[PDB]
Amino acid sequence: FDPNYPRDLIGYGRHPVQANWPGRARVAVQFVLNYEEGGENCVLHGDPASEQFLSEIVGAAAYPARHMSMESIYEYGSRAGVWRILREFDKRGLPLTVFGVGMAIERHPELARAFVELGHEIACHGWRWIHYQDMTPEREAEHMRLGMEAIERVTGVRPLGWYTGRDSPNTHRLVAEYGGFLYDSDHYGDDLPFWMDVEVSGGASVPQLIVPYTLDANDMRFATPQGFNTADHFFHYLRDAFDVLYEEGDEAPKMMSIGMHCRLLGRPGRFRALQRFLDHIERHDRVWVARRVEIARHWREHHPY
Amino acid sequence: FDPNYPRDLIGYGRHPVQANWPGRARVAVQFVLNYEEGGENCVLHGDPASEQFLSEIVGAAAYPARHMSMESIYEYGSRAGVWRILREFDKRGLPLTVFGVGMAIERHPELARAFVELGHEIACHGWRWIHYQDMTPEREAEHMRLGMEAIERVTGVRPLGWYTGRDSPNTHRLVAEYGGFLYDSDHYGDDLPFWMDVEVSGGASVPQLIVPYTLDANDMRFATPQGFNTADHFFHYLRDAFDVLYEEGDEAPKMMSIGMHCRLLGRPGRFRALQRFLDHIERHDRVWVARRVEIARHWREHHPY
Amino acid sequence: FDPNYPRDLIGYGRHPVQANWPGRARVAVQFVLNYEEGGENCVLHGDPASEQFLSEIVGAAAYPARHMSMESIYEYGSRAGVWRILREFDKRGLPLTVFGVGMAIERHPELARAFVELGHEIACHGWRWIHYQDMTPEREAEHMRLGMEAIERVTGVRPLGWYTGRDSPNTHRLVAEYGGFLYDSDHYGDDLPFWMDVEVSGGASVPQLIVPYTLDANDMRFATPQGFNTADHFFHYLRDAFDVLYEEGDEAPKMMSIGMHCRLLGRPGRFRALQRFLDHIERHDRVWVARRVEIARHWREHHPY
Amino acid sequence: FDPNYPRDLIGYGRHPVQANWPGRARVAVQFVLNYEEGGENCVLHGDPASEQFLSEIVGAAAYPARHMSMESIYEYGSRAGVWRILREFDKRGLPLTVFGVGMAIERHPELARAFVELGHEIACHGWRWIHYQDMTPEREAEHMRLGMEAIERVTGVRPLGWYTGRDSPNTHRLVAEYGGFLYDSDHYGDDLPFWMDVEVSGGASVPQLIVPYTLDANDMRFATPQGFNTADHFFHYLRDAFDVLYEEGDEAPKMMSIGMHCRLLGRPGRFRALQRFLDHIERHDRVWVARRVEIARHWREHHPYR
Repeated sequence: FDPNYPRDLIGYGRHPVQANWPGRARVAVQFVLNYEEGGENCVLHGDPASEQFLSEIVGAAAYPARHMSMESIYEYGSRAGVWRILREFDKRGLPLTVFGVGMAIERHPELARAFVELGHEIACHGWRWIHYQDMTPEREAEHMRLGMEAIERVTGVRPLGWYTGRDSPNTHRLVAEYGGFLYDSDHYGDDLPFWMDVEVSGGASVPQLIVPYTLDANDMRFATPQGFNTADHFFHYLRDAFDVLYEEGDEAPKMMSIGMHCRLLGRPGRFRALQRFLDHIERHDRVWVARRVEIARHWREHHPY
Repeated sequence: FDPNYPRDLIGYGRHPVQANWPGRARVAVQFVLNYEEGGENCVLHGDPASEQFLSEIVGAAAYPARHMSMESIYEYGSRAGVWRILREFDKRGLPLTVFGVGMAIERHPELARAFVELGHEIACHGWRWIHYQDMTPEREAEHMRLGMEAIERVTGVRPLGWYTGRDSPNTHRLVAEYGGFLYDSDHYGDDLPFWMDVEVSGGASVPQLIVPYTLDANDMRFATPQGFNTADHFFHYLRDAFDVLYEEGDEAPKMMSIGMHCRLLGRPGRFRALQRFLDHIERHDRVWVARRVEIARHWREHHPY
Repeated sequence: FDPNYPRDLIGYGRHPVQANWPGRARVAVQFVLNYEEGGENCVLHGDPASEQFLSEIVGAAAYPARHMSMESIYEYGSRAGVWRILREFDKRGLPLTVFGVGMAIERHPELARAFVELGHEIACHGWRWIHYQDMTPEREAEHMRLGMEAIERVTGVRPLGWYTGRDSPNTHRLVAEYGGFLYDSDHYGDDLPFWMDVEVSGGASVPQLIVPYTLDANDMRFATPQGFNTADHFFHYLRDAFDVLYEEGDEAPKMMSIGMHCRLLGRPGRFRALQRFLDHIERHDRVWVARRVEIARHWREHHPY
Repeated sequence: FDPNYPRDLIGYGRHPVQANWPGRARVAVQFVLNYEEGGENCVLHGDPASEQFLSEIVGAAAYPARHMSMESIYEYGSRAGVWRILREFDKRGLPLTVFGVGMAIERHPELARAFVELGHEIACHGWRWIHYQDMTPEREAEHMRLGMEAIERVTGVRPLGWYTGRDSPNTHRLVAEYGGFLYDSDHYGDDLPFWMDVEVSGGASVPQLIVPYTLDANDMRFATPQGFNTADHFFHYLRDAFDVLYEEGDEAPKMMSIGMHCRLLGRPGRFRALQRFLDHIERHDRVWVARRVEIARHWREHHPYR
């Protein structure tokens, strides 16, 4: 049936490959710090309208003007929220991967360099934090270029991972064509990395490593209609996810992503969720807390194409 | 008043019939595993646009294009979530009924045969998982035929139950005209099976056994605006539902359905809900955990038309 | 400022009147059982489209046809949910008031008679359960006549209370012009009854006794965007509201309404909320559990215009 | 990059200034009682349509007519909810700042005077409680004048604080140009006050003290789609927010705002969240429960414009 169908619904099937994580880890835990603030929709950036998504104003209108509430909500993340998250990771000696938006990174260079100073990975989260669904591949390719160049120029580091989020039908192709990415995270389809065959211009295909991310174990759900009400909701969700995976780790260890946003989890009332979750996983043996790039390198070494 | 009114508001009235479940069960528990992944709206399938319903992106837009995030969200169900659910049932030696979308069944034939190998019932959930409200009866009838043929072709099993979900005003009639269905579950109107007089072409009626399903005791509510935040919310709902029914079962035993979706309850952070509920009901005497078709056979034997 | 302004923002001000409830009650608790099922938007009733409001499908579209899922969701209330609620009150020997839709009462006359048999009050909740905001007063007045007459024909009771819910700017005047009501509950503005001056024809005002109702302490919030997720959310809300009122009762006793819908609270998973709340208030001295009409008669005797 | 960019994404950076609150407070807690009821959208007030926002009917339509449910939900706040909140603060001997809507204040003058007699601050929350995003700055400046004048005529107090809420791209400039304000709270960008350079006419900027407010530690979230289901949700969110800040207060004390609405938190079912939170903060040493004007005066004295 439908031999040419361009989606893999089967994956590993019933019995996934043995991850063989370092330290016989039962689960690999991968915290993602999104840094988008300064790169979002804003007429100041030449966008037609103000930002609507992932704010304290759930269901916000877009205006062909500056929306000040929305701007200072985003400014919280870069002014305050980010530092609160970074302090907590530093105090615990734990790494994370920053999904850095290029324009955001240029607007706050001292913070961007603090990320590198703290030893965190920076992956490229696009030049702009905007919806790419309808953008032509020529323009999207231009932004990819601007995004990587911005990050490298400011931090001295060349990202090795890509994640747009609100991507287009072309983004996987554009990542493969640009090349040099050890992983692409625009995928919610599994609990382990795997390889995708990405069709490129000409119709032929090229292997790309996918390191799947998450939209459910993600503080973005504080700003969506179905959405954690309190720190303890997000904490219990993470805790439960971790417990399920950790118990599976005797048979077939998996990975877990945790999605974080400066302007969201950085709020003091939500931040307790991170503290509680870290305390939880610290009680467990055989947990690898890894940079995303470390999981990609591990996969490429142990589970080559 | 309104003698010809074609809805039964009254049902069993204040005193329902005695279920007389096997083993003098106080309640019959019927777990449903929806399998829709591969059958949803997608331009690959010839649909106008991408899927909007029952994902991690609540309030998602439809695009006349492939929506990648939506596709990998669905792929999660077929790749990973399904197996997590099937493992739990298997470990506990419990049966369930699959509401299998024909197209999805065809796209993952090894999994479809695994359902049968594991002893689960497969019912027909339509050829496509698309809204049928506005579809003409000619077109909807063709889909029913395609759905039934697909499932039997792949699994060797002819379904005996029908459930569309987002059905049309004609769907009951189409089930009746097709024939051979021991039960139809397009109904949220009671806590016990019952007989519906279904008007067929010509305007005469034919009895159809209804086994009612559920939109509240259903993990779909993780993806709706009013919607469980954590595993514990879904667990407590099911627990409470069961508890109320179990207490009623000293006087008038009822059934309870539980709706599950691979891409939703199969996520690790939701999955704890199922484990906690199974643990809860395991502690109770006089629980019949049944395949949907076993409940319909029971009713036909003990409560004939 | 604005001498002529026709809203009373002030009410009792800082020190309300002493309620002086029977038995020196600290709080008067008034349960409402809305009975709308069979009176909702349906093309079978000559309405343009299918019901959208207060269902298991939050955000439902309206169709110019029968919406089967919506119909059976409503049928659950008349078929099953109503009897579960009536059993609980009967078992505890407690009264409630029914807010009865005339058409729904006419479609289930045996149940309507059962409400009277069990000693509950029946108040008029309109001829139809539909939005009245945009209706002309000529048309609205006709519906009021039809609702009052339906209820009286079926049950033999002449309602002494009125509640539309989704009312119009004319409804209070219509209730005043109709005459013979002891109270109107189309108001969410206080914790005590109070008297409203309603303008009728001929430049005259007439007093109307308001007994305020509730949109927060109401199971309707299970079907609204901001929405109790579990039974315990609704119980805890009721519990808390009661506790706050009860503590105020040593200085200035108030009343509390609880809103219930057969198709919502009647579901097993929600129903625990009622049981738990009833157990809670049973532990408390000096609680008057009252028919609405009994509160109105008390007010008219002890706190006349 | 983008030298001219008119947003400060950086603020204090990684080490904020030492707040040095009175009493060596670890955290300054600032309760805000919004008073909008009687000032909201209503055809009686000359608006096109009925109110849709911050009610028990979430997702309400607007009607070019009176919407009675919406009117009585709003009247609960002025008839009942307000006195319940005020009783609680009175019993505990605690102050708050009222974000008072000019029109609402004029329609309940005894209550407005009660705010003053109870020792609370009144800040100006606009003449009208409506969306100002699309309003022209001539129109918006006229409302500012009317709001300030109404408050002052009714209560005798000249507000020293401004909060619109649903503001416009011009409101900071309108506040700067009006003069006499000690602070503006139309900002959600930090855990401490700070100074903003506000552009006025003639190519001149003037400094404006911001005392940031909150949209998350706010009972408005009982009336929004992502939104506390019970009293305990709001209490636990406030508790957690306070605990986090209180733990930071050993290195760098910050402030916390708590947003309250008469028609929301004043409901018995919600009100327990306030009581439980106050009980939590009562058990903690070194908490300054402040009027918003007191925090502004503090910053001006200890952290002058830099």
